[PDB]
Amino acid sequence: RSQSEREEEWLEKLYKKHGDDYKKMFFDKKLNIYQQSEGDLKRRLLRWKKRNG
Amino acid sequence: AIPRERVIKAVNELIKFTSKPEEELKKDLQLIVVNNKSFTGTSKSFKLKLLNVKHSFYKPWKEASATAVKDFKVLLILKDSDIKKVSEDDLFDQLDSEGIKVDEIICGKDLKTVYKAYEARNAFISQFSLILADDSIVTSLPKLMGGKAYNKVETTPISIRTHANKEFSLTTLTNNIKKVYMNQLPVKLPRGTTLNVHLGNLEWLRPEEFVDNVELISEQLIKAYQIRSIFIKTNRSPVLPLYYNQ
Amino acid sequence: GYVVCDSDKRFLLLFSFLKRNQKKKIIVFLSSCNSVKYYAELLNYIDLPVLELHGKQKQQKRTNTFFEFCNAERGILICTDVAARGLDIPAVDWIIQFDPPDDPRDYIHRVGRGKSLMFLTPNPLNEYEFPENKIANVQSQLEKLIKSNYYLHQTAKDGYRSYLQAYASHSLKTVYQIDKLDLAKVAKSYGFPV
Amino acid sequence: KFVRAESIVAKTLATSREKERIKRVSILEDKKAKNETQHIASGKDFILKITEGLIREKTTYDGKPALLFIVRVRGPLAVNIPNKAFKILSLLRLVETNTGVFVKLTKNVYPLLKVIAPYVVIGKPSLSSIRSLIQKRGRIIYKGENEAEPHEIVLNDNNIVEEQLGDHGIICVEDIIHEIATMGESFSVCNFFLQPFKLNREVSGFGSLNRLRKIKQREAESRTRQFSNAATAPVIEVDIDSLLAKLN
Amino acid sequence: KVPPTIAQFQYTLDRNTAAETFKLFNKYRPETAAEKKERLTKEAAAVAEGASPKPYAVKYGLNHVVALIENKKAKLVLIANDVDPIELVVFLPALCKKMGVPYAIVKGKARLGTLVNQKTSAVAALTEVRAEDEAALAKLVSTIDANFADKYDEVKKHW
Amino acid sequence: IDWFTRHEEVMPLTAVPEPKRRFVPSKNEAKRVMKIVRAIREGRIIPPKKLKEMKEKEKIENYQYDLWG
Amino acid sequence: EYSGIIYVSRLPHGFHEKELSKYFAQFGDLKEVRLARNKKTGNSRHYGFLEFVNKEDAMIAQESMNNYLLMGHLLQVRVLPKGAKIEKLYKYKKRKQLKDNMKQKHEERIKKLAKS
RNA sequence: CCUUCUCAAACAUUCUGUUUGGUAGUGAGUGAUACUCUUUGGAGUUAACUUGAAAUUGCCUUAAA
Repeated sequence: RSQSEREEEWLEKLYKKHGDDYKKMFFDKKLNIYQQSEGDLKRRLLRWKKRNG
Repeated sequence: AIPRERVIKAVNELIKFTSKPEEELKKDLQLIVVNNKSFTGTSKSFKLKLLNVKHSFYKPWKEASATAVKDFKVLLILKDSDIKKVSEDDLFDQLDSEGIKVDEIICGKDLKTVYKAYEARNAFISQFSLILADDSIVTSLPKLMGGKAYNKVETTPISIRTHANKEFSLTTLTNNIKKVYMNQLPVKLPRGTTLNVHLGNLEWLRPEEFVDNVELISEQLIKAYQIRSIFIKTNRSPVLPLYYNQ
Repeated sequence: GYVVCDSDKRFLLLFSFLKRNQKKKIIVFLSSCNSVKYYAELLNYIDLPVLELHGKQKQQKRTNTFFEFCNAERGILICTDVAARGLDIPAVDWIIQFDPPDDPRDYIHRVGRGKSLMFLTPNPLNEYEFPENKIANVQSQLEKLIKSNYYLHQTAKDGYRSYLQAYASHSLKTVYQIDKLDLAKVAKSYGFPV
Repeated sequence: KFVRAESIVAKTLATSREKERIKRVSILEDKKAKNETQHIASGKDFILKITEGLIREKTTYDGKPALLFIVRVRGPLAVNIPNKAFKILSLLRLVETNTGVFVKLTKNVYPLLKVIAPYVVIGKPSLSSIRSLIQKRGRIIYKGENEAEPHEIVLNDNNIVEEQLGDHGIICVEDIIHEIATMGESFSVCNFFLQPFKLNREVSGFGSLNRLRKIKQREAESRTRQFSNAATAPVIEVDIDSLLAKLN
Repeated sequence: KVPPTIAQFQYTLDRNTAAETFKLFNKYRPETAAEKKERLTKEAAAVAEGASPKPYAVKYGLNHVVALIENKKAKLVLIANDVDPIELVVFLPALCKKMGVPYAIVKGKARLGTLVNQKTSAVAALTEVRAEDEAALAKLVSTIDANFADKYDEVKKHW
Repeated sequence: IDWFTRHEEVMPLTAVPEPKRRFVPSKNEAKRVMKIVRAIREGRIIPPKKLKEMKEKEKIENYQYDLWG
Repeated sequence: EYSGIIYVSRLPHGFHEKELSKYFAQFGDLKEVRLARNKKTGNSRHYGFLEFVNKEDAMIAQESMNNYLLMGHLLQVRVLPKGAKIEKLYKYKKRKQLKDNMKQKHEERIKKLAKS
């Protein structure tokens, strides 16, 4: 089970902007539109870091 | 030209008068009152004479507004062409490089539809302190932003050149906003004979620098205007005769 | 000793007294450990560098970060009545208690080691004045902000649900549920009191 | 019939813009003509053209005499015209909506042209649009049988052209078009000879399509005509040629 | 003879106030089926190749409105008088009076339908508003409370 | 006699938490777009800008064909 | 009881005696109307008095315009008690010898820093 | 149920500077010592603040029916 094209490209935007600051990442408004928790974003980034860098 | 030493004896004796055992404005507001044989007597202008100043009192005003209660905020009024063109991120990228910061840019539209209520307009305007306005619409504003907003010297807008010979460019505004911010001081022009120059924050203006600001103003007033009498005044002190023309 | 204020602008006055006083080691005392999640989360998001102490976090997480205040010079922490009990720092000047305390009797005894004022609508030292038109107009900023994030909306909610429970679970005959809920919601800035 | 209170204020406040609007223009071109520039807005003549992406080529105006055809429009909403605009529109006899006239643009004509700008639309026409206007609409106020002149009726003939004007070389209706397209000396006499041009209105009806086509076209006026309300407002020119296809 | 909670209707909002109510309400149309569909195809054509805030509209379901009053989220509530089962809406003016949400009985059910992309609506409410129309909305609230509520305080009585 | 309603209400009649679905921009329309993305990925649907281009080539070519021979 | 003079208040900006006289002519014959204006600049303080000649006709108007929403803000209107006539709302519109004293005044002023 | 002066000039250009001109207000109310003026009549002025757009009287036609 992989992730979608938009999801991957959206995660690229978050990683390049903040890095690994999940608190800043979920208090962000422009990139993290759907106000997901720290646990949601980091889990999806872990899956992203497996397929990519 | 005025002597430097009377101004030093003017400012530091007011440092005495301010060092005594509303208070946000009475202690803090260095102002200087200028008189004329009839300033602009027959026409009710609203321009702001942007007096060239060597050393800013706005980067000073930037800090102490964080320590005091009211936030110093900067407005830009634009026409329709530019707001659709330019964001705050482009402003922030080329003004935080100094460290000045446009909080809100406001269209000419927004003054008449989403702040058209007198209550909300007074709520919107009275927050801000540096009101800047692009030249195409500067001349339309007292219908828009009300007459109450022109009673102050903060809230009255400043015309600022944003067009690079008939066409707008961001480069034109970016160095011009710095020009008004750090180098310029407003003063209005009543059709009376009395005029004050609210010079600024008495917590700032290290008073050797303050005399540099006062004397430089007196250059740009005596050359541009006939004048009668000049007075420095912390807010309702005894008035101090600095200069005496005849 | 105290400052008389209505429930609308109780929080709005507090934000004024913090911004005007930004050099001194000052302490607020609030009731709920749930509540000082809320007032900490606003002030870092309306940008005052505050500190936060409450029961809902770990021990050395609480301790080592409380340790940062004790060696500091400037800033401010927000803590509960309970977690700060027994651990007064002599390096402090303002103890403002927002709430009626846990024990009102034994509260005066814990002063004398630190200047005090409280906040009360109907409910030694003197009061202070307050010029009423000086409070910060951030309630326009906050009402947009309480609607936009949902985390800040949730923590506003728990900061309200837990505020009034503790207000009912108190000792005194004076401090018993007379207060109108139209205005305590405005201390946490709602349109409707949840 | 009864008047709602909404009306009389809206009419008040709109005309008391126009009472304020032309006052400023009447002060300005006074100071432009009398040449007392110490405090003016602008120091020259402006004519802007609006055509098609919706181009706005603002121009100057030299002294070169040009030919303008002006159509009466019915704008704006609640505006009883003041005394100063009753006159110009009566001296151009444009008191009926959807009625046109050719005039010449001089530097005597241009300052009065800023008066009536919100009430009409102006512009430079083409020779086809000059010609196809006249040979398709044309009124001649001339004597009837014996008594009743004011039957304005029709440019039927070329010998009625011989009758009234005649001696100025005015021999046929095509020769009139020479006197209008080219600035001739007897241009004003033949301009006084063809008094209106009763253009039709575009929408011209109520109905199914007609309600919709009215709404769809009414907003099109709001783009192709802007009301400047400025002291040195430009005079706005539209293409007459595309307009006359809508009006002939 | 009519029992007072029936014929609390028919004593409806007058000519000018109703006109001004629709002057406000017609600004806040829900996006129609055609308009919504074309917008999403615009979104499909754009987002597939290469942000928006919450848009305000009127709220128009009976269940949705009876939720919103007592939530409390409703500010103005319009109520049609002509309803096939009258008992569907008889409690609703009392609910608004109890929760303190400003209400107005409007005349004509199809009149509500026009502003809402439906045939009939029986009830319509405006929960939230754009900032420019906020002062106008609150003025209409006072206008309706002066005309409707204060004139007909005795509407709970008299058969 | 409007007896109970004279005492005007204060808190809402429920206490239900309000979900995150009433804040971050909505899934439903976001799901619906993704489907219309899917269909144009499969090409079942043309974008509206090319449909004008389908109507630009069409509808000018009217009455422009032989009918007798 | 109620009298003839009316208290039309809360008037929209741009609504003067003429339109006050014109619109309230529609109810019947009207006695006399003013509108209270600022003296310094000729603009309105948004409350004005008029009188009908028929005391019947007055409370016709009050029962028709007491909360009548009119381009921004509803007119509040009042019949008045007996007597209490319309009074005084005037129609206002937008309406080296020296060097001796200044030499005196420049030297007089220096005493003030010595005063404080 | 109207919707409000969205830039002119001059010189010099770096891909924009310098200079000049252009803005006649919702109302009410509070209020900090100074400035001028003429003449005791008050006039023009100079900080600041409040406020639901608040208020109880200063001597043209097709936007037709």
